[PDB]
Amino acid sequence: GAENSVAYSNNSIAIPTNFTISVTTEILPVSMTKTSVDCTMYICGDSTE
Amino acid sequence: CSNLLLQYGSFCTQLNRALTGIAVEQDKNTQEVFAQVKQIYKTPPIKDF
Amino acid sequence: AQKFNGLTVLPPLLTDEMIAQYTSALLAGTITSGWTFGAGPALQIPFPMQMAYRFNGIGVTQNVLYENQKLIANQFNSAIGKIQDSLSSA
Amino acid sequence: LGKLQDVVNQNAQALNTLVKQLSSNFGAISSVLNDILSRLDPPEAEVQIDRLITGRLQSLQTYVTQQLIRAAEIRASANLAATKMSECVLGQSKRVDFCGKGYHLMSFPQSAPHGVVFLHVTYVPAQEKNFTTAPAICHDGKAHFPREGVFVSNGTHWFVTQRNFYEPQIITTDNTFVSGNCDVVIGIVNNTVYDPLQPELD
Ligand SMILES: *[C@@H]1O[C@H](CO)[C@@H](O[C@@H]2O[C@H](CO)[C@@H](O)[C@H](O)[C@H]2NC(C)=O)[C@H](O)[C@H]1NC(C)=O
Ligand SMILES: *[C@@H]1O[C@H](CO)[C@@H](O[C@@H]2O[C@H](CO)[C@@H](O)[C@H](O)[C@H]2NC(C)=O)[C@H](O)[C@H]1NC(C)=O
Ligand SMILES: *[C@@H]1O[C@H](CO)[C@@H](O[C@@H]2O[C@H](CO)[C@@H](O)[C@H](O)[C@H]2NC(C)=O)[C@H](O)[C@H]1NC(C)=O
Ligand SMILES: *[C@@H]1O[C@H](CO)[C@@H](O)[C@H](O)[C@H]1NC(C)=O
Ligand SMILES: *[C@@H]1O[C@H](CO)[C@@H](O)[C@H](O)[C@H]1NC(C)=O
Repeated sequence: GAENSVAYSNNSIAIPTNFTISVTTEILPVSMTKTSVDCTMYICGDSTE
Repeated sequence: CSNLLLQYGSFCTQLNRALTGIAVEQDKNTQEVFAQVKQIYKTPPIKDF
Repeated sequence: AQKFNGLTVLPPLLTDEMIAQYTSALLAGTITSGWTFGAGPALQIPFPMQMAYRFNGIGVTQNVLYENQKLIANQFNSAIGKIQDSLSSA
Repeated sequence: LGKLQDVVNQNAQALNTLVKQLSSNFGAISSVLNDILSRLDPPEAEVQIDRLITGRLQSLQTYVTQQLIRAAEIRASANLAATKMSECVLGQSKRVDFCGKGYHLMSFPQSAPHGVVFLHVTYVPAQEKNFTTAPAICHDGKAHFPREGVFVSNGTHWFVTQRNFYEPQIITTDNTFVSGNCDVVIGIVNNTVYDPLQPELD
């Protein structure tokens, strides 16, 4: 990060005088594709054996 | 031994991809905990708190 | 070791020195700014004012810290000594 | 979008790997089970069929385990998203750095394909000014402490302003309370209190 130092004193304070309304984007997945797998069609083809 | 491994190369692909995902998740875990701030704040030389 | 059989160990992206630097930066921010640096630009504040600010968050009026600041500081130092001694004793 | 793309690409590549598993012989003499049946008798080609069965079972079991782990991760992410909705969206959350970087006000959920996004509205300060502060004010031997603000000075006089905005106000009784004597705080300053009841009683 940026190497910066904060001026610290026992009788020094910083009171903000202005503000900026910011919007932060967060991406969260909640679901995935629902797949169904059966052995008889996957493991076997068209053979009874 | 390698010639018979082409019959199971897909399995090796899944294993290698799973280990790579585990490693990159382990790398990403440290960034989500310690890298909360993007500015390195220096400790002031005055220790009178 | 455990690397002779192809079981290579990947080094971490962040070394212990960088993790220590991050922890020291967070410590400096939390003693010199409180919570302003965690939600915006860092704002300087005295530590007794920040301690009274934490006191106001738990329903205790801030007038009680400055009356017995030495007592609370001594209790904090003794607690730090106690945790340091307990961690040395896994 | 990285989070929403991984959950689709991983499933697609798992399906592709499942398809690719049927193109391997698993040590047998053929990949398709029809070829060995057409070229060899079923009493003799039983061991190749069983080897193919074991290989397909192993591949399906590995796919099921991978899908179960992915479903557990999706369940954890969905629980996190539900908590984020119920806290940041359906009200204002006091948890700092949970609904975005800054002081959270509200959030606006939006529909996403196989996911959800949150448009958090934060409150970050922009410009700050250095001020000289004092934790208490000694008026007449009674130490005055601010109720919700903090004492600040611009060099000549003193004011009291709130924590997240600079709104200077005259030091009065209505926003300060007394407690004990004056010789109890290590750092105190001398000043005067308005006491706005005194000019009105005349
Ligand atoms: C707080 O910051 C905002 C954002 O910069 C300031 O609004 C700007 O003010 C200047 C001059 O008054 C205008 O030229 C800009 O167009 C304004 N921008 C916006 C987005 O409105 C505002 O003046 C600042 N307030 C104080 C007290 O400094
Ligand atoms: C510090 O604040 C005080 C109080 O507002 C300032 O004093 C006033 O300044 C205005 C600006 O010209 C004058 O109109 C008033 O008559 C002043 N009042 C008194 C009681 O002096 C003072 O100027 C400020 N100082 C600085 C350096 O900003
Ligand atoms: C703040 O006010 C107090 C009391 O008004 C001052 O304490 C007095 O200091 C003088 C000399 O410094 C002594 O002669 C008095 O006996 C003290 N009185 C009391 C009640 O302690 C104090 O000095 C003032 N501080 C500043 C910085 O002016
Ligand atoms: C206020 O002044 C101090 C020194 O007097 C300085 O270190 C600090 O950066 C200043 N703060 C601002 C916001 O300018
Ligand atoms: C602040 O600390 C300095 C350095 O120790 C000291 O000289 C000064 O008196 C202190 N001020 C207060 C109000 O405690």
